[PDB]
Amino acid sequence: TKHYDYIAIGGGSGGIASINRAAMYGQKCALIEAKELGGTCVNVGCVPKKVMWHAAQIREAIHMYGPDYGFDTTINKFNWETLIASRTAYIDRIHTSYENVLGKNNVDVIKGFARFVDAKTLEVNGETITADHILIATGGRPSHPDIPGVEYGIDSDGFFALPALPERVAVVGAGYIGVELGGVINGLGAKTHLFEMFDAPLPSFDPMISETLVEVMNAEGPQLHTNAIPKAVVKNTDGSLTLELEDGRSETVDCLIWAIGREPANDNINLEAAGVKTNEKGYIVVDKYQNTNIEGIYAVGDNTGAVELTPVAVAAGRRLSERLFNNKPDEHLDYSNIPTVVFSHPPIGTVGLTEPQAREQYGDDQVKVYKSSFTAMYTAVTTHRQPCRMKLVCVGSEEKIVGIHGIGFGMDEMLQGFAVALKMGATKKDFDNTVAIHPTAAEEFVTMR
Amino acid sequence: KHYDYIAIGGGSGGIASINRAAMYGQKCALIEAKELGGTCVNVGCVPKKVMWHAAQIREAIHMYGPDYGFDTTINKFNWETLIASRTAYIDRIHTSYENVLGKNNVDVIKGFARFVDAKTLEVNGETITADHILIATGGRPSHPDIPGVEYGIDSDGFFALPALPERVAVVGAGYIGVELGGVINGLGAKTHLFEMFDAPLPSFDPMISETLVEVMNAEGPQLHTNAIPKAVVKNTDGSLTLELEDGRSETVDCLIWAIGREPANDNINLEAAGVKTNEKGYIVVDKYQNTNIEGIYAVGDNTGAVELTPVAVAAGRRLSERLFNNKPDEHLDYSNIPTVVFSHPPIGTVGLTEPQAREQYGDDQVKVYKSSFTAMYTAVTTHRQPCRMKLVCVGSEEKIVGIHGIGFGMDEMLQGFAVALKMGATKKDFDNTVAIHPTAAEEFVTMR
Ligand SMILES: Cc1cc2nc3c(=O)[nH]c(=O)nc-3n(C[C@H](O)[C@H](O)[C@H](O)COP(=O)(O)OP(=O)(O)OC[C@H]3O[C@@H](n4cnc5c(N)ncnc54)[C@H](O)[C@@H]3O)c2cc1C
Ligand SMILES: Cc1cc2nc3c(=O)[nH]c(=O)nc-3n(C[C@H](O)[C@H](O)[C@H](O)COP(=O)(O)OP(=O)(O)OC[C@H]3O[C@@H](n4cnc5c(N)ncnc54)[C@H](O)[C@@H]3O)c2cc1C
Ligand SMILES: NC(=O)c1ccc[n+]([C@@H]2O[C@H](COP(=O)([O-])OP(=O)(O)OC[C@H]3O[C@@H](n4cnc5c(N)ncnc54)[C@H](O)[C@@H]3O)[C@@H](O)[C@H]2O)c1
Ligand SMILES: NC(=O)c1ccc[n+]([C@@H]2O[C@H](COP(=O)([O-])OP(=O)(O)OC[C@H]3O[C@@H](n4cnc5c(N)ncnc54)[C@H](O)[C@@H]3O)[C@@H](O)[C@H]2O)c1
Repeated sequence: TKHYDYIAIGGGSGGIASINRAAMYGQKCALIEAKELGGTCVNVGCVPKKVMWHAAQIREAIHMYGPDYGFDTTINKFNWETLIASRTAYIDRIHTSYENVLGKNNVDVIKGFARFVDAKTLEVNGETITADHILIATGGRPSHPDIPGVEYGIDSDGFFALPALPERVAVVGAGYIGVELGGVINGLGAKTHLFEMFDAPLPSFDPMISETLVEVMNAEGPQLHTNAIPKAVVKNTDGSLTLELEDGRSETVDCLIWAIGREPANDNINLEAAGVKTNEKGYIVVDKYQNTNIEGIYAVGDNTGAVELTPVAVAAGRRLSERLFNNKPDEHLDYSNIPTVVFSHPPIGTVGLTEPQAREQYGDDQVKVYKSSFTAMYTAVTTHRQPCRMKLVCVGSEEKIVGIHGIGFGMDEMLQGFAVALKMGATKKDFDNTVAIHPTAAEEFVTMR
Repeated sequence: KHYDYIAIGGGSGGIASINRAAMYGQKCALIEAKELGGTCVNVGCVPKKVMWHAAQIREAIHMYGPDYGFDTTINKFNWETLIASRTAYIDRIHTSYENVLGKNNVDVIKGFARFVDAKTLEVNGETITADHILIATGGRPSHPDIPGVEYGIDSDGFFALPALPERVAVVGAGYIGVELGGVINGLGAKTHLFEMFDAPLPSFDPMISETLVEVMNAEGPQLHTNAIPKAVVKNTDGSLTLELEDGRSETVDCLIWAIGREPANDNINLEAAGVKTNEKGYIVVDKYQNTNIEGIYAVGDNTGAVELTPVAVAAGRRLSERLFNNKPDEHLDYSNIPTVVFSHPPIGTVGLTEPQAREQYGDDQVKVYKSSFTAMYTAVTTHRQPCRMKLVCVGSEEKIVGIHGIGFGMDEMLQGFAVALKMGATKKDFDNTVAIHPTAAEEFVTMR
């Protein structure tokens, strides 16, 4: 058997962040990945989605806004194969960068699917390896509905494997992934329909965000269908698929994408053998320091049920290696006020409490909301004017800012800075005392009246 | 007629100060010779940004779209459509401005005002009088004193251009020169940029100058440093040949002076009010925007302070707070003002440059963090562009005194960081925040 100080199961965001930090303090480490390095983030998530988002932004420039700025252009050809080759080449160069860094840090990368032989032993490819500290960073995977014809839909992994852009696409589920892919496919030219079980897209976000998003979509696509509850998917005689809803609505398309949630990938690794406890949903239960109930086994990232975001798996994975191997016994991630950007059309940025949450937690007379609404300047000189709505949720006399939300051009790059100030306990007067930068969407948050 | 407060100038400073004064029950009049909005709405920040968004759309089509798979033909670029669309936007902004002043009960008087004495103004033959008078007259383009200077235009002339010239020389590679040069180059003209010093943006942090030289060497405009024009010859065919002191020469169709601005404080008879000006013609003001004469104040570009719209607005609303809302110490802190240059790519900077930080605190005390990466949007193209960022820290606590960057995203990311900088953030504050992925911005909280 080969023995290691630390082994990670999963070469995704959690797994790579922690192994490299531990390695960096002299721990002899092994990282085991069953598929490609970079996990979901690099291969079927964050990086390919944002290259697909920029491609959509380019077509809308050529085709929607360019006209009104005076450019008459013909798109002679949209070569999907060229987009997918540039996207894929870039991900192969990121794979090298990672192998390079794991290599300079002496981590042994093992490609195979690890299973637990007992609390301290893992078998991978018939070989048996052991360590004193094992990190399970297996992530998660797409959920699928138990309905007839479910097997005719693909999920977001199948989207990144698409050979061609289908002319008619239905995305079922309007959380992060359906809103983003719905925005992208729509923007790339396909007739898109977005179905959502509930009465609004992005149901859990602040109401101002969901409402603006409905407005924008009614005007530019995708075509939204709320209260949509999938009954079955019929494969038609000509090869198209008809989605049938419980209430009788139906829609016929060329490609159906299920974007209805992610389940955890914890089921096949023979956890029972190690005795690790998972909850009823199947996530590994961890405490505040990422520990499972078995001493020496940790878990970070999407398999734990925490907010499913790459930076969060990186910071909890990295702080776990600090705590364990660099003598900071209390290091641990603070899971509150974590910023998010949805790469929708237009992009959403949120950190903190939604206004509903603040009125529930603090009471109506304590909650003071500022709201600004304007037209993004990029769309203002065209016939496709688009709203930017922004909101600050404040509490108490001090007007301590407890929530910052915006939907508009600019939201993706503006939020980081404001979330550092939120972490610093900014009050509205702190925002008001900073000179604005003109002309930017950003400056609206420091001149809210 | 008698007023409590009159602003001379309906620009960024004049509008902000008067509407704030009107909120405290004062009787106000705004005087403006030309159009509401000043240099900012009319021939400044707003039409420049529309033009920047035009260049970006053309760069997207023409320079980056083929790598993402879009084979496009720009059949026609119609300059008249863009200008009509831009002009219409600006007429819309002017209607909002009238609307605000009117609801606030401000008298707007269209005319050019002149002092009769410290408390008296003549405008259109009328005499009006007040107890507090703000001079917010801003500045105008400077022009060199050389043979043929009248063949070149300045940034006002740029916004009045009937068509895009085929070949353009921008003389002056500071804020305006670098921003127009990058717009004109991105819109397809053969563009040259001339600067008398050895670097573009020579007072910015060195990392920003160095990175601009690099991208301009790759993508244009064609930069000529240590170049001082000697003369401009107009040719028989109507083109213009720019003659340099060092003998180098360039023949263009259009020349834009972007050599600096000068205060518009001269034909208003300051002498009768006794207000004093400095050697450069700017109105000398104190911390609270007071001139030497009691009852007369000045804000914005005509005082010599940093020429930005946020600054004239901020100083103007704080002056009304001081004067009309009993806040006697209210004033603008002119340190740590954020600035974005809408160059290609945009520059964002707030605080001390690394040279400045090292002089003031000593090498001994300064820690700098740096980041160079490729803009993700350009990474999949054959026109990959750098994105450089720098945090300047002092002390053991690593108090951040400077945040600088050049790259895609810099125009929108800087405002938040500048609040955190204004709150006294240390590098520990930046790194205790979770990153947003994937963004350019997450770089400022993950540097090591
Ligand atoms: C479409 C989509 C878009 C997204 N967009 C964003 C975004 O823009 N911003 C953001 O912050 N987040 C985004 N996310 C979420 C983000 O990608 C994940 O939260 C993040 O990748 C989670 O990291 P992780 O370490 O938990 O696991 P993962 O990155 O999923 O990787 C876990 C690894 O474990 C490996 N593994 C599993 N079992 C074994 C085994 N037994 N042996 C060996 N290897 C094994 C898997 O192959 C996998 O590579 C997106 C996700 C999706 C699906
Ligand atoms: C091309 C260009 C781009 C710029 N871009 C930016 C940018 O992106 N960001 C930024 O923040 N700043 C930018 N600026 C600078 C910004 O426009 C100015 O700093 C700001 O407008 C100055 O405010 P002000 O009130 O001092 O003067 P101004 O805005 O110049 O307004 C002064 C007004 O005074 C009026 N006036 C003058 N004399 C009289 C008189 N005697 N009687 C009556 N009316 C009179 C004038 O008609 C004018 O309207 C730019 C400037 C230029 C030239
Ligand atoms: N930019 C980002 O930060 C980003 C982007 C994409 C994904 N991610 C992460 O991955 C996570 C999982 O994303 P997701 O979108 O798959 O899950 P989700 O829960 O965010 O969205 C699922 C949506 O589909 C709806 N739905 C559920 N069952 C349905 C059904 N039977 N029929 C119709 N609609 C149904 C749900 O109401 C919900 O609105 C995200 O929550 C996020 O944490 C992050
Ligand atoms: N986005 C913004 O914030 C913004 C944008 C544009 C302008 N502004 C403001 O307006 C102010 C004035 O702008 P500006 O760009 O006209 O001037 P500037 O002072 O910024 O730059 C003038 C440049 O021309 C050079 N120069 C001077 N004489 C020269 C000559 N004879 N030949 C060749 N080169 C010569 C100078 O060295 C300098 O580099 C700026 O300081 C800025 O504050 C703000």
